[PDB]
Amino acid sequence: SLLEFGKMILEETGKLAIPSYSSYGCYCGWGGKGTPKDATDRCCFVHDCCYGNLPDCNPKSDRYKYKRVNGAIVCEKGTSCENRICECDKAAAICFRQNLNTYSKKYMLYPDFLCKGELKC
Ligand SMILES: COc1cc(O)c(C(=O)/C=C/c2ccc(O)cc2)cc1CC=C(C)C
Repeated sequence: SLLEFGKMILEETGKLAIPSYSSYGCYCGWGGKGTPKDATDRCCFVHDCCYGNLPDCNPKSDRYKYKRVNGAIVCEKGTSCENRICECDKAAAICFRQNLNTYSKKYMLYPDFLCKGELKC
């Protein structure tokens, strides 16, 4: 659910999901269309794509459990939706950590209309 995810992002990057990753580039946040603007935006696009192949799950509200095995995010057993949602989020937290260096504030609050071009999952 968005609660586990927001916590995950914070633990990883140190930043708060909102407003850092709630309105970034073209895919972080509310939907997306166009070309991801940078690496951090590519993480969002892939995450969206991840949620994308779980049609009958509900990522934003289904809660799941995860532990930390000396740094490592470890998704605990749940329903098949919860396990797979966890894995989606997990990779985004990491993808974020892994591209902090290029996180650019120029892309926070990016306007819709500049999200031009096309891109498939
Ligand atoms: C503790 O967390 C919350 C977290 C949230 O993210 C929201 C919220 O209402 C909408 C969030 C948002 C929506 C789309 C998106 O792509 C990124 C962030 C609302 C609440 C909690 C609200 C209370 C009023 C107890």
